[PDB]
Amino acid sequence: GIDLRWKHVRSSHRKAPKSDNVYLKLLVKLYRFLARRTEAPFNKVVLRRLFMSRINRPPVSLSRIARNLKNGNEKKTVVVVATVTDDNRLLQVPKMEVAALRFTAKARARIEAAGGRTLTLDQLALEKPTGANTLLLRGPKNAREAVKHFGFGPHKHKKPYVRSKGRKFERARGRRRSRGFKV
Amino acid sequence: IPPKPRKILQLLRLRQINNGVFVKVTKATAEMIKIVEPWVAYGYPNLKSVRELIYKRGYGKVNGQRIPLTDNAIIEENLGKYGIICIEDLIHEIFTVGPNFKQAANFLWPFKLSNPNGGFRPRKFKHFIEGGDLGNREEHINALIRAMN
Amino acid sequence: AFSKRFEAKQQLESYISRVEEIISDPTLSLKLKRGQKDKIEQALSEAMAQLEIEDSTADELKKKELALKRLVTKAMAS
Amino acid sequence: AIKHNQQIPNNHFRKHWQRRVRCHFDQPGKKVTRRLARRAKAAALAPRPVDKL
Amino acid sequence: AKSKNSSQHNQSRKAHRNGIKKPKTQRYPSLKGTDPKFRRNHRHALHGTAKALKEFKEGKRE
Amino acid sequence: VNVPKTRKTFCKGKDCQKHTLHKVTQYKAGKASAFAQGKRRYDRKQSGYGGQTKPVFHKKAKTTKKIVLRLECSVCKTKKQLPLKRCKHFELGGDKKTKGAALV
Amino acid sequence: HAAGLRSGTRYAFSRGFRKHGQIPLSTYLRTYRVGDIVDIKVNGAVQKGMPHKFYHGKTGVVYNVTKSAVGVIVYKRVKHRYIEKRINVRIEHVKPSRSREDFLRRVKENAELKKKAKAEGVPVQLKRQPAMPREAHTVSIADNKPVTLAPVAYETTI
RNA sequence: AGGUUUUGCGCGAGUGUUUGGGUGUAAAACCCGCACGCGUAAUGAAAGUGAACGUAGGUGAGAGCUUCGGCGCAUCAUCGA
RNA sequence: AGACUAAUCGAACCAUCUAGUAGCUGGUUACCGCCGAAGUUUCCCUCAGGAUAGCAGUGUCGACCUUCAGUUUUAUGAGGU
RNA sequence: UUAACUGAACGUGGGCAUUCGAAUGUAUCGACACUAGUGGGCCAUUUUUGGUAAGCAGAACUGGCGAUGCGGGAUGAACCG
RNA sequence: AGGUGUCCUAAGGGGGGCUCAUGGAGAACAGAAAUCUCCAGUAGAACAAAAGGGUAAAAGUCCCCUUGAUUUUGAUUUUCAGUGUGAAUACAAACCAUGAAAGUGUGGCCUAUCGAUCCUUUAGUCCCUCGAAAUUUGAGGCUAGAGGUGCCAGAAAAGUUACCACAGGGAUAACUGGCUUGUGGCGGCCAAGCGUUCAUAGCGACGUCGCUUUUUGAUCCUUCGAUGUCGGCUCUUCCUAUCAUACCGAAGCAGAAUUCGGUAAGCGUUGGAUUGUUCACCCACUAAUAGGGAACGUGAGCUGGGUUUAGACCGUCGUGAGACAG
Ligand SMILES: [Mg+2]
Ligand SMILES: [Mg+2]
Ligand SMILES: [Mg+2]
Ligand SMILES: [Mg+2]
Ligand SMILES: [Mg+2]
Ligand SMILES: [Mg+2]
Ligand SMILES: [Mg+2]
Ligand SMILES: [Mg+2]
Ligand SMILES: [Mg+2]
Ligand SMILES: [Mg+2]
Ligand SMILES: [Mg+2]
Ligand SMILES: [Mg+2]
Ligand SMILES: [Mg+2]
Ligand SMILES: [Mg+2]
Ligand SMILES: [Mg+2]
Ligand SMILES: [Mg+2]
Ligand SMILES: [Mg+2]
Ligand SMILES: [Mg+2]
Ligand SMILES: [Mg+2]
Ligand SMILES: [Mg+2]
Ligand SMILES: [Mg+2]
Ligand SMILES: [Mg+2]
Ligand SMILES: [Mg+2]
Ligand SMILES: [Mg+2]
Ligand SMILES: [Mg+2]
Ligand SMILES: [Mg+2]
Ligand SMILES: [Mg+2]
Ligand SMILES: [Mg+2]
Ligand SMILES: [Mg+2]
Ligand SMILES: [Mg+2]
Ligand SMILES: [Mg+2]
Ligand SMILES: [Mg+2]
Ligand SMILES: [Mg+2]
Ligand SMILES: [Mg+2]
Ligand SMILES: [Mg+2]
Ligand SMILES: [Mg+2]
Ligand SMILES: [Mg+2]
Ligand SMILES: [Mg+2]
Ligand SMILES: [Mg+2]
Ligand SMILES: [Mg+2]
Ligand SMILES: [Mg+2]
Ligand SMILES: [Mg+2]
Ligand SMILES: [Mg+2]
Ligand SMILES: [Mg+2]
Ligand SMILES: [Mg+2]
Ligand SMILES: [Mg+2]
Ligand SMILES: [Mg+2]
Ligand SMILES: [Mg+2]
Ligand SMILES: [Mg+2]
Ligand SMILES: [Mg+2]
Ligand SMILES: [Mg+2]
Ligand SMILES: [Mg+2]
Ligand SMILES: [Mg+2]
Ligand SMILES: [Mg+2]
Ligand SMILES: [Mg+2]
Ligand SMILES: [Mg+2]
Ligand SMILES: [Mg+2]
Ligand SMILES: [Mg+2]
Ligand SMILES: [Mg+2]
Ligand SMILES: [Mg+2]
Ligand SMILES: [Mg+2]
Ligand SMILES: [Mg+2]
Ligand SMILES: [Mg+2]
Ligand SMILES: [Mg+2]
Ligand SMILES: [Mg+2]
Ligand SMILES: [Mg+2]
Ligand SMILES: [Mg+2]
Ligand SMILES: [Mg+2]
Ligand SMILES: [Mg+2]
Ligand SMILES: [Mg+2]
Ligand SMILES: [Mg+2]
Ligand SMILES: [Mg+2]
Ligand SMILES: [Mg+2]
Ligand SMILES: [Mg+2]
Ligand SMILES: [Mg+2]
Ligand SMILES: [Mg+2]
Ligand SMILES: [Mg+2]
Ligand SMILES: [Mg+2]
Ligand SMILES: [Mg+2]
Ligand SMILES: [Mg+2]
Ligand SMILES: [Mg+2]
Ligand SMILES: [Mg+2]
Ligand SMILES: [Mg+2]
Ligand SMILES: [Mg+2]
Ligand SMILES: [Zn+2]
Repeated sequence: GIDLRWKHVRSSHRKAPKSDNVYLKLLVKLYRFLARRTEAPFNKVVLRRLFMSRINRPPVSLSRIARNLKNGNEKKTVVVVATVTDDNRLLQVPKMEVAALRFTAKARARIEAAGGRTLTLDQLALEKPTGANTLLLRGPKNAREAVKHFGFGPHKHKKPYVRSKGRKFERARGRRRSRGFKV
Repeated sequence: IPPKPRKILQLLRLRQINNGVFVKVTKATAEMIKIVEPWVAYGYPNLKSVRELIYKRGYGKVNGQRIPLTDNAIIEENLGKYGIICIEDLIHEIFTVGPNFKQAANFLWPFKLSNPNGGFRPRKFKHFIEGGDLGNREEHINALIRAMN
Repeated sequence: AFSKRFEAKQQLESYISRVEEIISDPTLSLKLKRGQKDKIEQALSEAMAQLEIEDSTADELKKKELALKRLVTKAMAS
Repeated sequence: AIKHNQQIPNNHFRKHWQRRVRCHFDQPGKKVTRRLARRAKAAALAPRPVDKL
Repeated sequence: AKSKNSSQHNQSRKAHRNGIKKPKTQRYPSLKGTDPKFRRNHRHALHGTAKALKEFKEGKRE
Repeated sequence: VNVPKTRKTFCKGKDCQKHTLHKVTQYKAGKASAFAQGKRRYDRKQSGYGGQTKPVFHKKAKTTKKIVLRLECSVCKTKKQLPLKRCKHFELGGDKKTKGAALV
Repeated sequence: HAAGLRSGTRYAFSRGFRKHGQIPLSTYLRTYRVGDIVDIKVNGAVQKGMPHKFYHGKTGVVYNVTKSAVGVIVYKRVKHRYIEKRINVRIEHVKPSRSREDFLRRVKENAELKKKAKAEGVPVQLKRQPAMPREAHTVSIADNKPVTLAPVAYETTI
């Protein structure tokens, strides 16, 4: 006997992508070599984000990029391991160069129209193997419809599952002191 | 085993039968040992016993792994910053309680000993005074180490 | 209701006459203090009133039966 | 019998619904029939347009 | 028929199975329950002190 | 239990908004109307064959009721309602008790 | 079997022997600020702003101050998790606590004692340590001759 | 048939050809568009009204980047508009 | 005599509605590997049954955060066996 | 808030590491999502209630059987290892 | 061991003067006990009620003025899922009460005294809708109370079956077996006294220690997809706490007849009247007519009188169907 609390405990994070895209398999091979034989911490972070599922790689927008292109960051390279989306509100698009997993049709057109350049994760490794002069970005993880229903309960101000919304669907008892109590 | 004495044995790194560790006696640790009386036997080592244990059963914790110590390069790589570079320094630090005793003792993996050669007493779960084997026996623990080592 | 109320009316009258014997004899009153004496007669005053009134029901009459008994029995016992 | 956080169900399946089910396996067969009827009608009205103003 | 009434035999072991979790303390506690009169004035106080420190670049230089 | 015929308390009138003398009167429920929506629906449910269609209460346990006082402002004729506790004998405007004049 | 608000408090809330009567008046002259460490001790005479019997003896942190009461934060242990509780207590029940005074005394002493050494230039060994085993010494038997003892025979007292 | 969370895939402020029409080597495959569904704006019983003081804010932590001074994603707490 | 009415009677026999409902008995089909329970809280015409919290598994993300603990020591409070 | 720039909370600037201020361990850090079985329990040391008593009925802290073989008690779910 | 479905315009709120229960010594009628005066008096009194806590220039008592038992909504504590109901604590914004003033007051000194959805009814603003457009009736909405569920988180509800049915339960009774031995039965220890005299020939009060499972209780572990449930007849064997027989020891044993004890289960222990009886009670014989076990031995061994299906009669009970260890 050995009197241990835990035994044969597995890891908690993905160690390989669950997707079977052939091109993505090549991209993992490249960065798996780079991370092993380079001291730059930028390579290790990029490798893990390639494994993540779609809900853990939310899209980023052109507006969110322009937000972080201020206060002395107008000359750096934006790297986004996700999709990049055009924003209809932004009327004037600044000049930037972006390395992203994929672009929408309109986002690619508007970036190069202003005088920018659209890169690729493989071309990024060819130009900046150590990731110098780069900034990483993420999308809003919690900006999803399904997250609003998480942890429903009294005094929590969450969203309920209703087949429709109106005065006939819930409200009533338990939502106003005029009928019993409130939550 | 009751829940409180079990937790103390976990903090002393004694999770298996016939294990052994070095501890320096203070008021903070003397009370911990007195709680787990009917589970352990302890005493005062001499120069030979500490010397034999390190040479024959000496293993070191390196990156969370049990690496047998057979070359001086292993000891220096992990205890060099405290001034210990050889296996004679490790023995000196343990035997004469030194300023860096805590790091030296925690480096050693808990010792694993075999059953004693001559056997125990007729009933080995009384106190040493009554005629058993568990408890404090002062210098008489050297004889027990010879058999179990 | 006519029978149930009428039954409780007699029992309440019986105990009021019953307790008058204890307070009247000199033997029991000799060792019993005034402070206990005047509290019994104070409780007896409003007991007389509700017999005259007609709105009293079985619940009200029965409640004061045990209330009067509980008060007097504490003095005699101790 | 609700057991967890669910949406309250309303499935109108308590009559004998199985007696009235209308599968559509004749979607392509019917289309061929209409095209045969249109060109037959157009042949009868040789120089005239098929429709009306 | 009759059955056991109540028990507490295995509750302590169940609770300690994956720890008794103490909520984490943190630098800025909430101001829920504090009396409103001090709460109203504290709002005006912080509004001014931000403006004054903002003017530190073209102004008071305290 | 007796309460005074008059008392002065807060009045929520549009122009009073202060303490003012009030008259005290007991509250009495009105007659049930014959054209309310609840009554009109109930009448239709009972027509034709089928019998009794809604429950009839039988197991009563309470012996008393809560007393509600209806007040009236002496200026703006505004009214208020104040509930009381449960009591058996209630009357308002009775004579006050006397202290120290015990006699049988 | 009943569960009232004050059930089982026959001896907890009672005043002691020869301690009934007037409340010492220095209680109302104390002052409190948020973040102070106070401990609760219920006084039987005052019947307003009296906390539940669970908090009689616990220690908490002030979080609100009002005209005649303070708000205290204490941690309650429901089965398998802790919960934060906020209670309102009249000042007749609270009292400043000496739990933290040893720490506050030691930090002031450490700062000044370290300052003088840095000017002088000697290590201090300031942090505390548990009791250590005794050291060697000598005991003389001059005019302290030992006396011999022995067990005593059985004897009947009564 | 209708819900819900998780995995893979396409397009992305949009998305869905197939009720239907054109066509065919004919129950396959390929092509076309007007409407419509869900999403892009909430809140009240209702008449109704309808989202920028600030580089889309202030403070404490934050991976990574950096001219070494600093700039600070996601998310957590807190005070405001 | 609850007797008899085709070996059937305290309500005949034949087909259909009908695969009538069951909080109750019985059964429920190849192999290997890793983790591993509960008979307890609150409510119910509830006590052979359900919902709710707990104990359990799997999928992960945030940092590798130096944070943590069924423990001892030192200082200081509460209790009525 | 005070007779009062006297206080109160939140702040700008500055000073204090040569040693971030008890022991031991860290073979297991924090947060979230979805869901299975269970809700008849029984035995023993110490404390203990009703009963003449029971292999009887009812509780508190902890360890066990149920869900578990192996070596001793000849045999024997719970005892010793 | 006890308590609650109430009671109160003050028994609620503010202020002020005074000190209680009881005891000692005194005064016309006057006494154990009426009213008056002085001294002592830590609560031994009083505070609506059950019990516990709390209170002395008061929280008790008398006197003076009053209605914070009011208006608008939020946060917190106890039971707890940190849901509801009940009750409770601390502030904020208004309007008042009391006092010279600081201050105190959001019902009763603290711990119990109570109630959803739907429907009905009253108060409030002068507000929203009746969908082709106006004006008055009527109806419907929004905010706060009341009418009630005591099985009190809240269905609308009388019996019988001995003519009976189905799904299940040894989670639950009626019989054996098992643990226990209170009651039942049987046996010891101490020695006040009885026995003419003399505690112990033969007995034994007041107390106290055990054994047995042929009495009856207590428990509900094994059997409800079944272990055939009273008694007698018949037949075998075992136990000893010995009725007779063999051989002996004691006496208040002269003989005869009896009484107490030991080794001993080898051998015997009956025929009839009444009752279904087990149990019992009389007649007669005899060396003697002892007590028990074996699934309360023994139904594919018998018998079927009793109990315990369906037919029928009486008495008491029930309006009735029907009930009764009559
Ligand atoms: Mg092994
Ligand atoms: Mg309503
Ligand atoms: Mg050998
Ligand atoms: Mg041995
Ligand atoms: Mg149970
Ligand atoms: Mg267990
Ligand atoms: Mg009306
Ligand atoms: Mg209505
Ligand atoms: Mg009609
Ligand atoms: Mg009808
Ligand atoms: Mg009709
Ligand atoms: Mg209790
Ligand atoms: Mg106390
Ligand atoms: Mg589906
Ligand atoms: Mg569209
Ligand atoms: Mg609208
Ligand atoms: Mg960093
Ligand atoms: Mg018949
Ligand atoms: Mg036939
Ligand atoms: Mg026939
Ligand atoms: Mg028929
Ligand atoms: Mg049929
Ligand atoms: Mg079927
Ligand atoms: Mg069937
Ligand atoms: Mg396995
Ligand atoms: Mg395992
Ligand atoms: Mg039951
Ligand atoms: Mg079962
Ligand atoms: Mg888990
Ligand atoms: Mg005591
Ligand atoms: Mg006690
Ligand atoms: Mg249950
Ligand atoms: Mg469940
Ligand atoms: Mg059971
Ligand atoms: Mg079950
Ligand atoms: Mg057993
Ligand atoms: Mg038990
Ligand atoms: Mg049992
Ligand atoms: Mg085992
Ligand atoms: Mg074995
Ligand atoms: Mg044995
Ligand atoms: Mg009782
Ligand atoms: Mg008053
Ligand atoms: Mg007063
Ligand atoms: Mg006064
Ligand atoms: Mg007292
Ligand atoms: Mg409870
Ligand atoms: Mg709550
Ligand atoms: Mg509550
Ligand atoms: Mg006030
Ligand atoms: Mg009072
Ligand atoms: Mg109060
Ligand atoms: Mg109501
Ligand atoms: Mg209703
Ligand atoms: Mg109109
Ligand atoms: Mg119309
Ligand atoms: Mg009603
Ligand atoms: Mg209930
Ligand atoms: Mg229903
Ligand atoms: Mg059983
Ligand atoms: Mg016996
Ligand atoms: Mg004599
Ligand atoms: Mg004798
Ligand atoms: Mg006797
Ligand atoms: Mg028996
Ligand atoms: Mg049985
Ligand atoms: Mg059976
Ligand atoms: Mg069988
Ligand atoms: Mg048989
Ligand atoms: Mg016979
Ligand atoms: Mg014999
Ligand atoms: Mg004999
Ligand atoms: Mg024989
Ligand atoms: Mg015969
Ligand atoms: Mg027997
Ligand atoms: Mg038999
Ligand atoms: Mg037979
Ligand atoms: Mg028989
Ligand atoms: Mg047989
Ligand atoms: Mg017969
Ligand atoms: Mg019959
Ligand atoms: Mg028949
Ligand atoms: Mg009759
Ligand atoms: Mg009969
Ligand atoms: Zn008015």
